[PDB]
Amino acid sequence: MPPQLHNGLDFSAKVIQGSLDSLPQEVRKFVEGNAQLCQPEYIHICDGSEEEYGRLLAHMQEEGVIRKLKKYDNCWLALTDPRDVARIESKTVIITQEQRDTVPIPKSGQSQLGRWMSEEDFEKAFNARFPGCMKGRTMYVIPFSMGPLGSPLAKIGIELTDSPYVVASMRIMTRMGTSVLEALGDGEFIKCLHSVGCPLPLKKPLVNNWACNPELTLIAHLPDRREIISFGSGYGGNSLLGKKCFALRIASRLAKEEGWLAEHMLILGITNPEGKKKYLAAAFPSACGKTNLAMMNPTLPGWKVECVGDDIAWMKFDAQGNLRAINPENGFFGVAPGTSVKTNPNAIKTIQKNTIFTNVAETSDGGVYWEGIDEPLAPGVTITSWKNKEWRPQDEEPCAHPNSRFCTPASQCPIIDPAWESPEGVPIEGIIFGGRRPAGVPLVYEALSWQHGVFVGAAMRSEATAAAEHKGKVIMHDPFAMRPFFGYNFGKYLAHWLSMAHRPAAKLPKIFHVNWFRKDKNGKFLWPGFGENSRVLEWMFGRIEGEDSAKLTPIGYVPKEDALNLKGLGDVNVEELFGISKEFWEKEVEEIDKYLEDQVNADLPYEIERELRALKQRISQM
Ligand SMILES: [Mn+2]
Ligand code: NA
Repeated sequence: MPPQLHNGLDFSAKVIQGSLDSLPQEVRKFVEGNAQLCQPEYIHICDGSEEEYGRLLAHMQEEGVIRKLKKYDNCWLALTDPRDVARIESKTVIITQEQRDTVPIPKSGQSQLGRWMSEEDFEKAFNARFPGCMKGRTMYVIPFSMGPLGSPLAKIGIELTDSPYVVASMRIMTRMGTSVLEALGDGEFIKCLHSVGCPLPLKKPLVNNWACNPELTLIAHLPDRREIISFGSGYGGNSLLGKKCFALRIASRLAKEEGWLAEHMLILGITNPEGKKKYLAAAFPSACGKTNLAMMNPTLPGWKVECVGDDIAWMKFDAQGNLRAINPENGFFGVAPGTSVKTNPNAIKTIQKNTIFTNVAETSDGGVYWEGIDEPLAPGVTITSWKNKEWRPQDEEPCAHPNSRFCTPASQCPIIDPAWESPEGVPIEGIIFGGRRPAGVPLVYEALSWQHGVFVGAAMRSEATAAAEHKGKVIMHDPFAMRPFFGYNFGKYLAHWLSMAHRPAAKLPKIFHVNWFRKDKNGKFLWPGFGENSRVLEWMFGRIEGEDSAKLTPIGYVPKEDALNLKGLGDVNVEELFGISKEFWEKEVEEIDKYLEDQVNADLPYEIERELRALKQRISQM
């Protein structure tokens, strides 16, 4: 197709699967233009077949890139370079003409709400990375669909990558292959480009057979151009470009433009003993219990929880005013450590087959191991750590990396919701905010209004986790659990959320805030959690139904005395678990005030400032 005076623009002869001729016009140009830049040795157009999948895994195996886990059905283990183990927020940038479209201008001068880079600066960064980056490697072309095919809310992308690990994982986490290209036709697609940044011959040493370029790692988003461009990292959040990059950052901006929402929320369906089912969404920060909640095993008899998704929601008010949500993903990319029969039995049943593990320990009989797995091993069974060394319980360091993962098909979840792929989405009746707060924040409260509910989201704070580069357990702001993921100005995001109240016939969800992670004076968890969280969901259910089970406090509604079912617990310290201290909350509100003044400033909606003033006043009166 392409004109040329010589022979170095048409890449037809380097195609090892599929055809550039069979590709839609704009797809061909996208692939070929980037082939000209990156200079791959081969181009593989992914078809999404099981044959393609097994053969690629086998190839990675023979190359030492992955290992087969012999104990399980079609399960695999990758060990990364220790420099490439999580998201890096400081190297995650969005490109816009004006900085203020991307982040509010902070009064202090350092934004905690995203990272902006000028188009001039990015072009320099791009030219210093991508030319020739795929030399000696295969460029895989991944046609992928976010959302279930046929969904009005579904969006398709093309990811170019030089990483087989990215291909395999994208097969799990998205709908990918030939049928997606057929669905696309001559339509629009998000342009996604990824490279590990290690052209052959290697100029730097390879660590644990894991190609990466930590020094040059850059995860860039160009909303105007509809492009995502990621360099130097193979880790999930950095490399699986449909997930955080498209489904959150790109899509949140599109959402604001088009009147819907793209959120860091799980979706679950809960059924009560009276035969009633409601769908709930929940925004918790990374590694703060979303996956546990999404596929929870309720301890309360007659209650059932079913899973729609554990990470991302795309939501839109329909003509009927119902807030309808879909899961854009096709799998779960869940945190491994802490996963056990005790904490998450439904996950355990999911990850036994067709699952890729990254940075977990391996047992000598070909099984997986991590901190908190709560399964003893037979005598004689030994452990190889994520660092490919022999590991024993007394080794000081963990057998698995704290941010190690499973990447597993959603269809395999034993309690996957019957409607998890329904084109119309599911109706959300309650939205839950929450994070890790060791002190001051009660087990559960309910917002006083939509506007107060938006403030509660905006005010969210949670302990730092291992999901990114932030060390320790320092309590950080994480509004709407979206801090690492805003595709545009957080102030405008708040305004967008607030605008939902004025939408025709809108049936606004009840908004709650939970704290599973409150500790007492000597650092013990006040709440058993996991399956016991069904007791809090029960109370939320009744509140949505309009049950008179609430008591007014300065921070919102809490359960009345004896309103929460605590049967089979009994020892629970309800005094301090539900306690609200004037002193803590005076401190809390002043901290929120200063944060919003600094970080949001001229872009802070009046309604949010008003809620802040109201809360300060309610506290001053207690
Ligand atoms: Mn997440
Ligand atoms: Na490896």
